[PDB]
Amino acid sequence: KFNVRLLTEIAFMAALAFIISLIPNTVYGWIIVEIACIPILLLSLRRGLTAGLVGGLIWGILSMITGHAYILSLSQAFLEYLVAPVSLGIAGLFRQKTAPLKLAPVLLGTFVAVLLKYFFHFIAGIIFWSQYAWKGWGAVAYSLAVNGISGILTAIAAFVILIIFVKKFPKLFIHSNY
Ligand SMILES: CCCCCCCCCO[C@@H]1O[C@H](CO)[C@@H](O)[C@H](O)[C@H]1O
Ligand SMILES: CCCCCCCCCO[C@@H]1O[C@H](CO)[C@@H](O)[C@H](O)[C@H]1O
Ligand SMILES: CCCCCCCCCO[C@@H]1O[C@H](CO)[C@@H](O)[C@H](O)[C@H]1O
Ligand SMILES: Cc1ncc(Cc2csc(C=O)c2C)c(N)n1
Repeated sequence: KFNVRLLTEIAFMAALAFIISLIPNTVYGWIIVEIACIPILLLSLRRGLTAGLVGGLIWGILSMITGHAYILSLSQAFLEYLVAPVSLGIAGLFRQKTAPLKLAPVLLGTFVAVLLKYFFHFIAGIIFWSQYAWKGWGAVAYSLAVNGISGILTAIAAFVILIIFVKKFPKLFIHSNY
């Protein structure tokens, strides 16, 4: 019914995030453009918070069980491959249920959710990845740069794609019965 439709959409966007995560996205070392965020963001914005959290969760789990996650420790895996991708669901708080679709909430929702995801990577960068800190850099400054810049680039890409979607396919962002 409504729920079968909702569950299928969650599953498809999680599998799509995963499939897109296979596209090489490295800019320089762990500075990356995470375009794989976008189907979770779209899902969160169309179907709301809970749907998005769960899509994030399923994507994280696929990353791990398929071997495509970089795992250093249990707690680090939990932080970066469960919490971080789930955290994209916060975009669901900016869902629009009624037309016309406004651009500003799409962009606010995306910004806040990518920010929150890369805030957890930033925290992880400090805790788990400091042995890789560039010559002359403190851990915090190194994680801030790497994850600050990845966050920004990820949001740029998420904005380019979702802006195109808002202008050419606005109904993607408004769930409709019927
Ligand atoms: C499924 C819900 C949450 C549980 C997540 C389970 C995924 C655990 C996967 O572990 C990792 O798998 C890699 C190869 O599979 C190994 O190379 C790696 O050493 C190991 O750490
Ligand atoms: C609720 C589950 C959260 C995700 C599950 C994570 C399981 C992956 C655990 O990987 C292993 O953890 C050890 C540290 O404890 C590392 O020494 C080891 O290298 C690593 O391979
Ligand atoms: C030192 C040679 C390596 C490159 C030199 C320029 C980049 C060095 C990073 O500077 C950063 O500036 C902050 C205060 O200035 C510190 O809090 C931070 O820990 C530090 O890492
Ligand atoms: C310095 C630093 N290097 C690597 C990672 C790990 C990482 C960055 S983005 C991302 C998306 O999955 C992961 C696993 C980190 N947090 N900080």
